Amino acid sequence: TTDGVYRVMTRRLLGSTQVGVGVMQEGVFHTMWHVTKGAALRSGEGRLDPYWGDVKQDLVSYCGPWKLDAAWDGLSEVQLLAVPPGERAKNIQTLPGIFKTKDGDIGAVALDYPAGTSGSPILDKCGRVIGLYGNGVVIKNGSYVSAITQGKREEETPV
Amino acid sequence: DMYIERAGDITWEKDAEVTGNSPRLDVALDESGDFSLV
Ligand SMILES: N=C(N)N[C@@H]1CCCCNC(=O)[C@H](CCCCN)NC(=O)[C@H](CCCCN)NC(=O)Cc2cccc(c2)CNC(=O)CNC1=O
Repeated sequence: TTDGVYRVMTRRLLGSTQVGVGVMQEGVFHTMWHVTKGAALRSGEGRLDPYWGDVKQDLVSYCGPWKLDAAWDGLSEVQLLAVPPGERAKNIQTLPGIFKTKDGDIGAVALDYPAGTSGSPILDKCGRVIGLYGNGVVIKNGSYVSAITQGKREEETPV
Repeated sequence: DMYIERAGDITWEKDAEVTGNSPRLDVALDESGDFSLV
């Protein structure tokens, strides 16, 4: 569970398929729910068990609670650290648009990558992860816009 | 067998390629995590 960005792979009898991406931080793995469907993960010879998740947010964390707490500041450019299937990690910079919802605005990036790029981190200029890529909409011309999806880092749970 | 493989460090790239517009879209989020255009 060393810090960094990881591909999420599935293997049956033949080869492997990249189904998504996630972020290891503070010993917790963070990805989008639709990548793993909230099931357990293998890391080397070790098993990562789901710990927290929320299908409406389309998020899940493994080994501990959600750790990523940075937020888009609402006006600065951001970078998608895209990790596409079969391709090296690459940074793409963009100025987010907005998903306007009855409950508030969500930053959103008009960047279109393969489905298995889901869970790639979106970064601020300090390199902090301000959300994960891959829950979005298809607009009229067929292109894609992803929410900047971020979870809540809860305060330490009592004892 | 669903497993993870490290793919790199998380860093901001100086002088990165820029692209994409900044669409403003009315959307709804349902209890299953689906965004839809209104
Ligand atoms: N230019 C496109 N269409 N680009 C995407 C980028 C995915 C980026 C990663 N994210 C996803 O894989 C998610 C998974 C589902 C999450 C649901 N909570 N998906 C989406 O957020 C959208 C949602 C639509 C709104 C739901 N109310 N689903 C799709 O885009 C499905 C779709 C639609 C038309 C055509 C295609 C796919 C064919 N395109 C591909 O095969 C590769 N490209 C993509 O699929």
